[PDB]
Amino acid sequence: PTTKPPTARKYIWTNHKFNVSGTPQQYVPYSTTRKKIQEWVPPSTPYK
Amino acid sequence: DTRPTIRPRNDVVHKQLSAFGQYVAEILPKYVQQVQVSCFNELEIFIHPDGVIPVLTFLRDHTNAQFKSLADLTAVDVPTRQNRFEIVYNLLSLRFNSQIRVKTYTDELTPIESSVTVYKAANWYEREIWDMFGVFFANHPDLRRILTGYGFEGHPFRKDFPLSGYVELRYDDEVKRVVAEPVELAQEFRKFDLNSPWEAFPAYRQPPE
Amino acid sequence: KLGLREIRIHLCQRSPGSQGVRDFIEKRYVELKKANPDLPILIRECSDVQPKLWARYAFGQEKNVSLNNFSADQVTRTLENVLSGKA
Amino acid sequence: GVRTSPTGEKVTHTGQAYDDGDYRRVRFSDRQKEVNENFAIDLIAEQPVSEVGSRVISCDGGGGALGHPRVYINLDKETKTGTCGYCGLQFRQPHH
Amino acid sequence: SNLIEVFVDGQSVMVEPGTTVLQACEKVGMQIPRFCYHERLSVAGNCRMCLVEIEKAPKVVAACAMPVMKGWNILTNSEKSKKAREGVMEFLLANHPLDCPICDQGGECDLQDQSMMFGSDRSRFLEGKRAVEDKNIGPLVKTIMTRCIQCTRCIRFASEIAGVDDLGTTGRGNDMQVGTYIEKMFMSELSGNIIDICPVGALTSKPYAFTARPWETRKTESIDVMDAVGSNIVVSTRTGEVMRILPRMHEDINEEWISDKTRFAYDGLKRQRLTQPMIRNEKGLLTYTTWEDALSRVAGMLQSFQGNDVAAIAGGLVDAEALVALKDLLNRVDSDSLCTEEVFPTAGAGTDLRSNYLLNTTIAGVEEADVILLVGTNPRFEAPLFNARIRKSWLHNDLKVALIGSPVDLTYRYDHLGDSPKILQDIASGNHPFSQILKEAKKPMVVLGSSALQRSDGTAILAAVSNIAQNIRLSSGVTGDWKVMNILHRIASQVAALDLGYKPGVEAIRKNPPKVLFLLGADGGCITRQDLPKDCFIIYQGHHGDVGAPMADVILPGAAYTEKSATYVNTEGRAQQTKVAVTPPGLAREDWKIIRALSEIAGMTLPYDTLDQVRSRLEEVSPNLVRYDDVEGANYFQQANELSKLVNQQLLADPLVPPQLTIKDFYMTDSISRASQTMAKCVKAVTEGIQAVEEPSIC
Amino acid sequence: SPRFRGEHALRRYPSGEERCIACKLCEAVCPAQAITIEAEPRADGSRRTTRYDIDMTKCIYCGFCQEACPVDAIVEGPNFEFSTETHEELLYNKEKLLNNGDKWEAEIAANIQADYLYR
Amino acid sequence: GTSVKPIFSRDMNEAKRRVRELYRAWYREVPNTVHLFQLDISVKQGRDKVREMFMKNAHVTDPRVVDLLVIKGKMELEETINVWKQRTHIMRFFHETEAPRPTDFLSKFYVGHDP
Amino acid sequence: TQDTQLIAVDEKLDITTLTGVPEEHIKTRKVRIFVPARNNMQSGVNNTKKWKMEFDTRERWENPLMGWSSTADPLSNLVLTFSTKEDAVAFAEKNGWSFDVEERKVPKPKSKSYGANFSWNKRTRVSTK
Ligand code: SF4
Ligand code: SF4
Ligand code: SF4
Ligand code: SF4
Ligand code: FES
Ligand SMILES: [K+]
Ligand SMILES: [Zn+2]
Repeated sequence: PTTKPPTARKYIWTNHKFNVSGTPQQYVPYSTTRKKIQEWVPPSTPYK
Repeated sequence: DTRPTIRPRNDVVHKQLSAFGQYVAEILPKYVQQVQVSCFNELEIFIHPDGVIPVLTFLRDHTNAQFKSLADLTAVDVPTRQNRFEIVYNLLSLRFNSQIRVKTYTDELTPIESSVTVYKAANWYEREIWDMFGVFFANHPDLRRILTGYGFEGHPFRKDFPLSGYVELRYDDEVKRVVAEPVELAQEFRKFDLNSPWEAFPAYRQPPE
Repeated sequence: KLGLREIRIHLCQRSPGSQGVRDFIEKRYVELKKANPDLPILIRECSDVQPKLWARYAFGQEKNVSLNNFSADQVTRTLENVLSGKA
Repeated sequence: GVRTSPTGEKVTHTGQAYDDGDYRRVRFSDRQKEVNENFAIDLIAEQPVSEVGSRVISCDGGGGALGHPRVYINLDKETKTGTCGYCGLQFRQPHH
Repeated sequence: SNLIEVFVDGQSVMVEPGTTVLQACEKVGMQIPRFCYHERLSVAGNCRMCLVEIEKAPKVVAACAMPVMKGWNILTNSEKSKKAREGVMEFLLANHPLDCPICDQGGECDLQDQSMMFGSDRSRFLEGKRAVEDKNIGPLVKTIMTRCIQCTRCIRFASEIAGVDDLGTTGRGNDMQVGTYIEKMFMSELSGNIIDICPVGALTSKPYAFTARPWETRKTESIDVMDAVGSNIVVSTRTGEVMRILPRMHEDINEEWISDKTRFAYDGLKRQRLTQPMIRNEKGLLTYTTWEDALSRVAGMLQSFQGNDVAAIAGGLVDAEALVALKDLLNRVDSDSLCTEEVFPTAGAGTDLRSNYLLNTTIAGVEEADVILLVGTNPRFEAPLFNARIRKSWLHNDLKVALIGSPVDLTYRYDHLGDSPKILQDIASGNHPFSQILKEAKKPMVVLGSSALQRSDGTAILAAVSNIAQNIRLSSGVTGDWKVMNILHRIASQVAALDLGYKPGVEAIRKNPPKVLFLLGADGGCITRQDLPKDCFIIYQGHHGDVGAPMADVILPGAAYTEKSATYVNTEGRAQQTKVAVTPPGLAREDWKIIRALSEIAGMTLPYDTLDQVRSRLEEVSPNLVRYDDVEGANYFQQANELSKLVNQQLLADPLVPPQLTIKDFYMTDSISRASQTMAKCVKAVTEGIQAVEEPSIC
Repeated sequence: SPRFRGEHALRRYPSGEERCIACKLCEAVCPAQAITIEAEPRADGSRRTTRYDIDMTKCIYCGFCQEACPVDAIVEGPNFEFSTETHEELLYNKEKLLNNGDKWEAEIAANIQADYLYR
Repeated sequence: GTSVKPIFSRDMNEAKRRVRELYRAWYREVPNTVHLFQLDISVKQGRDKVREMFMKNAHVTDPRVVDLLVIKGKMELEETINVWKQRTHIMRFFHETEAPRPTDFLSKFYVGHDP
Repeated sequence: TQDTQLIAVDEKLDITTLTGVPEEHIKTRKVRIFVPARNNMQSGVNNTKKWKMEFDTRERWENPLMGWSSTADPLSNLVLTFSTKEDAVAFAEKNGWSFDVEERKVPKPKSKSYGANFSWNKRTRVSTK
């Protein structure tokens, strides 16, 4: 890389991270999509 | 060459296979129902189930056939037919440098004379056919499950048997022993219907009913 | 309580077994309705069905008088028999 | 950029963020909720709108074979700009 | 005797004279590739892919338009035809945009598939492709006009099946573009169908735009319940979610089309849903609660209160299984006030004779009639598919329609006979000139909309039209099998509800105020808490909480029409069934199982316990509710007519005004439609101008 | 070798916007069905995935995804040392994969730069 | 059509005969099998489980079918005799780990949409 | 025409006890015999020529993890193809499955004439081409 450094772009990280498994920096899988069914909101009015 | 992509086709092999197909057909008209040579020079002999043993014996022992090696013995499950199972034999003749295909048919409840007598290689192939599909073979020495786990229910390769199966396995700590439970997939197998609604090959256009 | 709530007639459109009820309904049905306008006589017909009569009584009860091959006079005599009892 | 949720959790570019009453949050405790910071929705906006004196253009995302398939955008509606579907770069006819 | 004989690929085929080459090839089974030729629409010839070689003929003929004659050997797979197909497709793919990864038609694109089968494997077009500016035609139709191939299928559909002439082709040469010139939304009840006919991704659906791929969705057949036509649809579900409702083919009910309210309404099924039982707390606020507590509270009030103090206003979206389950439950409580929101005249025969409330002449029978008479209805919005059938019969058979309601746009051209109800009596007496027309017509047809019966004078109108049918029935100009009187319904659960024996209308509730009223899917708001006696127990069993939810105490989450295997009966009498596309959300259960479980808790356990059992019970109440896809023809019109002669109700001076006169109020009808988001954009679009509906729509 | 198949990553254009346009070719051709994709119209117009999950314990690392991709969005990076202590850490979603694209970009860019001519 | 060649048995009588000694061959070794495999369960619940498995297959009224289960049970006996099935395979017959699925309609309605 | 110790086996084929299917998936499942309709997006007909067998759908929830569409019904993706209704309806009860059958929908032949596009009298004359 000293002779030929790779092309530089904004999104490329500026600090490499080693295997973060085990340490409290792991990757926890989770849903990346929002909810699907919108529950009907009951009316707070005391009705009648 | 004018066909740099199309696979070349041999007619001499086609004629030799066709001539032998007529030869076997005349020799045993009692079982040979129909015979055909595929486009890529492969011969298929359609026998009646009772002719499983006599036809194989003739191909194994005749001086003009000498098919002395059972390459494999498998069946294709086609539910739309009355006899869904379709047992297929593949033999190779070392002396004459040719291969033959002998295929029968069988429903669920019908035993087939095991070819262990003619080809001792069939012995283990027979167990696979019974285990995967359920076709029972009479006179088989040690007919039992070969591939599926002990106490397995059903026959997997049957088209009506679900791919994921009915039962999964898990180590249950309460009994301190690996146990069986009904299947519960974390992600269901996303079936893909990817058959184009446009006709592919006009050559095999089945005539309308 | 078993007071008459509804009478259901199931008849086939063209079956000879249900021919008799057809003879009844073209003639006597109108007069029956004038007699009991409040009564919901149901004539939900069908094809290839055995001509039967359902009579729904109060508290959810149902009789299953079957007028198979009954003639028009027979069908009428079965009807007044069912509604003879007001309860 | 990244917007924090009222419950105190980073919201992904897809808009995903666990509700305050959502039980499926204990996973993130003593760990970190993986989220990217370079929100592609934002970064594409900073790209200048190219101006070319032609009714139609050809965009391939640059790099030839390394880009997206070549498409042709019709820069005829002077009301707004034409953006390539694959990459999002805009184009505009300068006063036609 | 007229059948001329042709040789499709040599094999002899018997063809009716005038048959096109394409249909003759289809007789053997070979399907000639085509783009412009759609079976329902006219034949154009712009496709040029239907080209085929006729034996001993030097010119390749267009199979989409050439009528065969004696002794023709249509060489479908001849070399000359194959060269022609490759050449035509090469021209099509010459200027097509490279949008396959971003085009919704990807995976089900005729251009894609026909390229795989009849087309080359590369391109020799080393030029610059063309690009065409997009057009906006509404918040429903994705328009990427650069992908269009100018097959003019959309133009033909708009001018034939829709009736509105706003889609056309402007300019000549390669620069020719299909659109609407001046910016204007292409809005009609059948607008969304242009998505289906378009063979490419030029016209696609905005609500579903690039949310799924055709090879990954599971297609489940079902029956639409938004309207009373009961159009057959194919609900596509992936990973337990509903993306598309595609039309099916029936050739009688919906042909190959569906209404927009049928198509773009799945979004309603994912918004404002009832998923858990609700019981009011000490402050009268409906809070989440278990099923057992909800069933216990309802059961206790049902056991203590009996007689006629228990009622049930069944909605318009319910199924036959739920209707009979509630009927059996309240019958065991002696309650006979099973009511429906729709008000059908009970005077006379009423629900007794099945012929009284039906489209006896069937939907397909419209294409056979010669004179129709619509009374106080707007079929363009009450039953869009029925209106399309009327137009289809209007176009070909030259059938003459006639309207007595308010003058509204019906795509085709009618002859208004005035909107006064008294016109009906004039036709009965023969004073009106149209009465003579009905005598000469060989197959007259009279259609009375169910919306007209909603008026206070519904009985009088029904008696009037029945007299119209009687007057022309006495004249021998009508055949014996021809059923003249026809009633067109609007809500789905009306023929089934009236077939079961439910009292049409809601008058019994107000005339005998109950206190355990059962709101089964009721959302028309016909009954409020005021008309009910004080301290009324209201049980709502709907799926969307819109109107019937707030005015209740024991909300019971139900199953939507895509979440149950129901039995819906269309306005023509056909009793079709739906299939479970996806299970109900949350804790919501099937409607009939809810009532059966409720009866078990209350003590009066119902006999049936499975779907087959309740369907068998449905057969006992009405045998025609099991004969699926079979129109059980009714009869005894004279007996119904004689009963209507009894009693006397007089007409009124209020003109017959349909509830829906224009497009804007066609959209917002039912609970699912009301809760829909994509439908709100439509009503927003038609109300104001085009400027209020547009998005950066690219993929 | 530059053709080495390892940990997956989604790359982005030099502008910054992602390359994936959610054509689902990678999901359709995945032999083990390890790819799950959910798409939705983005706020700005041109729309990308809202869920792009790769099951790295179900992946066979065949590389069919990077061939099918018409925009070179999903690639198999040079890393092969992403072993983890827990099974859940393997089940990558869009965020982790996008992070990989922003981490191994300096290496993946050169690899395809040396191998694109062969393909 | 109504006639097809049989497996082993020509009618129900000999088919039932082949069931009886199969049950005999299953009764005798159950205490031996329990001893062999260190079964937690006692002998008694072993014997009726053989009885119950034989009992559930009672509606069969076809000689060819009964032969198939008869030969299939023979392999199951063979697998058990020569220690081919371990404790887990034997305990598979006793469905222990899974909770009892209730049979009343009310409970099914409470738990899910299962018909 | 086969003397192989032939006996009278009139009773219907009941192979259900051999296929290994658990008791639950053998009664409470209602299979459907139908000819699939053409994908309305397309116009080809090569997918509406074989009878299909499918099982009614069941619960499909979402995982507590990233949230795929989980399931617990093995007979969810099983789709079988039959060349004739009689073969299809025979495979159902032979395997012991309650079935409902929908008859094949054949697109009725429609007479189409190009000359009608330009008609002297009839309203079928088009206004554009
Ligand atoms: S319409 Fe879509 S799928 Fe068809 S060729 Fe054009 S871009 Fe490809
Ligand atoms: S928009 Fe579609 S239907 Fe209309 S002409 Fe173009 S390709 Fe044909
Ligand atoms: S490399 Fe892995 S993710 Fe890519 S297609 Fe193959 S199995 Fe699927
Ligand atoms: S193949 Fe590439 S562009 Fe297509 S969905 Fe997969 S990652 Fe996105
Ligand atoms: S099909 Fe005849 S030209 Fe398109
Ligand atoms: K389309
Ligand atoms: Zn671009």
